[PDB]
Amino acid sequence: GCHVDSRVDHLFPPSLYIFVIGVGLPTNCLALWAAYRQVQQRNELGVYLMNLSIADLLYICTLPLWVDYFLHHDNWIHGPGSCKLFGFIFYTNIYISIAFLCCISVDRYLAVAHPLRFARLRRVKTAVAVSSVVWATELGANSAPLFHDELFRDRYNHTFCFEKFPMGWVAWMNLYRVFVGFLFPWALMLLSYRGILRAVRGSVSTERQEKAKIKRLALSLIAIVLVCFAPYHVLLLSRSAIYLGRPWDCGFEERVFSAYHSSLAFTSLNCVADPILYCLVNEGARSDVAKALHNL
Repeated sequence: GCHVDSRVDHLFPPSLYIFVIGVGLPTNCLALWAAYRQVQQRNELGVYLMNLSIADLLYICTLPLWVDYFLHHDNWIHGPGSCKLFGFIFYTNIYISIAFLCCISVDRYLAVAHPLRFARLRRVKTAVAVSSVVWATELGANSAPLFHDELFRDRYNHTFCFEKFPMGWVAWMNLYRVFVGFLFPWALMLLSYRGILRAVRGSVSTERQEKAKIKRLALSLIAIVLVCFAPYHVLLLSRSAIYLGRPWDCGFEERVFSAYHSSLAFTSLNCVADPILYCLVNEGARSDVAKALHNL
């Protein structure tokens, strides 16, 4: 194909992943503990929180190898099977996370906007069922690359993993990624939080300060998801709109490593955003975490 390189590609993703590991590992562990406490209190939300934490923790444990993958100018010296498993986890966990945020959002809409109703949908058993369904659907829909070539070895000092420059099947995989793993779940998240705010408007028992607080929190959730995941999918839709565009007439070296890899690294910040946004800002979850740290 056409060779590409970037100098900053070497630097920024590794340090960003070091911060992601060193911060999001203990924070996601603590969020998992708080989620388990919520599950023990017959709460339908903790089980989703449990999956989210889990979906991030696996991702975190995948990251070290990509660190070695990056600081070596894209040189994989750890094998094909490791490439398959670790690339699958790395590229699929972010969509699993987006799906679980959507599930949390819908649960909140059903609880706040429509109380006194849909009690069957707000059980722990139904939450386990939908968690199994989302894990199956996400792991099976994104298992397309597992049945194709693992890596590529272009001899410009590169050795690749779950990506080939240029890039058939990966194009439509990218289109599905962008449209039905980002825009659809994000549309549901936005619509449900708009519903929550409209329901909160008419709350007599809620004073004005708390409505503003809820609005700031909901907007922060939507905005942080968008800012973390939008650059990667924008570049991915642009690159997949040119591989199904002018075919085999593509010079995208000025925008391959820099754009793509900086943006994947920047997508990894969602794994540290979720523990802070869904556990550490709430008072009760912090009380539970303080109880956990009192023991140790």
